[PDB]
Amino acid sequence: DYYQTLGLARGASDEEIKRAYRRQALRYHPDKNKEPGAEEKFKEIAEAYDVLSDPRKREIFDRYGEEVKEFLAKAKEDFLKKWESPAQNTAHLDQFERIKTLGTGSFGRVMLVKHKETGNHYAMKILDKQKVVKLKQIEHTLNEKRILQAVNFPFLVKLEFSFKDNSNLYMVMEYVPGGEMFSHLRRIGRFSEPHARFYAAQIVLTFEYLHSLDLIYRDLKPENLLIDQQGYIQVTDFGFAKRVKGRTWTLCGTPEYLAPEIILSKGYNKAVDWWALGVLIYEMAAGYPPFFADQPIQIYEKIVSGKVRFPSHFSSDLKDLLRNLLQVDLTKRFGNLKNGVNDIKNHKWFATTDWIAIYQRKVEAPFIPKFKGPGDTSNFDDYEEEEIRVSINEKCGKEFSEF
Amino acid sequence: TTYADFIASGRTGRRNAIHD
Ligand SMILES: Cn1cncc1C1=CN(c2ncnc3[nH]cnc23)CCS1
Repeated sequence: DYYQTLGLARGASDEEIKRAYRRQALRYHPDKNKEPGAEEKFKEIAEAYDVLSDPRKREIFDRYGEEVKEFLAKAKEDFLKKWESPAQNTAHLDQFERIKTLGTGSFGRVMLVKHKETGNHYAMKILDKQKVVKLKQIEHTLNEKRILQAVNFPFLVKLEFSFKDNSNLYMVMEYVPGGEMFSHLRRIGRFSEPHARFYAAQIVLTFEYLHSLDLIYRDLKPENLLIDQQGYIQVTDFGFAKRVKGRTWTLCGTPEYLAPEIILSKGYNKAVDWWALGVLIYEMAAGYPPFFADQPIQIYEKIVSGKVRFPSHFSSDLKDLLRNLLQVDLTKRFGNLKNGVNDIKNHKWFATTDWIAIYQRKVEAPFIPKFKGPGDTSNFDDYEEEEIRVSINEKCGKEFSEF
Repeated sequence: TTYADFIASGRTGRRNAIHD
């Protein structure tokens, strides 16, 4: 990326390209730098000035950025339409055959189910209204439904249907048969750097999409990333997602993945998602999270402590990227600077990353889960199968009237 | 190693969320 090479802004003046070219070429001119790599950097700087100073060459190099901007502007128009008029009551419980449980939580459970007409398989998230009111998660579960129905991105699980009855709220999502990234990661031990990087790039792209909508995800962790049949991530579990234009304050999420400013009483923004990306890349490459302890407050002390220990098998580029994502100071954290996500996409650790190809899913997955049909749930763990009770009376009607 | 401390800790399981 030529602007990064020259230390420049896309909207740079012709003059500012000329001086940045003189400024950067000096720091690598053989007369002043015979260190390893000085000569290739000197070539790259000359290349950058040549593209950026020629108006025709610059106009078409600028198309990469302009296509991203156009893609995001359209994604926003589409999102805002569904955001303003959300889908409600687009199916009914009796339309589905409940198979088995695929996962659980404080709120309820996700069940493998099959549509009785079309035979299609889905994952139905069941939430008990009373429990949700009890755990004061009303707005959170309204955020989740309204956000998941309105977004559309290759690495976000699709909400297919939603509805409620007297007792429960229901979210019927696309079924992802490959299982959680958590199981595979714990089983394999750790991913190799190019393996972690393949997943990380998909997350970077998804956060770029989500933050352009002013959405904060707030629960990045391997438990929440599903592997599809071509080995690509599907993000599920939007129970802490929120639309936030300015700042927000809630202490929620998973202790291991919380940014300092979530734990601290001050408010925070979308930058907490980039901190959690740092935690995720660390856990993926190391096999364990960088802040674990028995008590949450012990985890909180390590998080705000500003100190991180890296395994020996961590490359220099990985540690340098992780130092910038796991940056306690908000004004220094990657993702949160003037250049935003581009600082992350232009980082050396990602140098081999073909972003367009990732987005198109043209890249070969380094892991494809062992499949045996559209219902071989062996990539998921087994859970106790409780039965689904629907009361004769509507519980919490008012609290959930917009669901 | 820290990875050894990780599995020597029983807490290699699914992490609970918090919502204060
Ligand atoms: C506990 N939980 C809270 N939100 C999501 C979950 C989970 C869902 N799982 C899914 N498995 C398959 N296809 C899916 N499609 C959408 N979700 C899933 C199982 C892991 S946990």
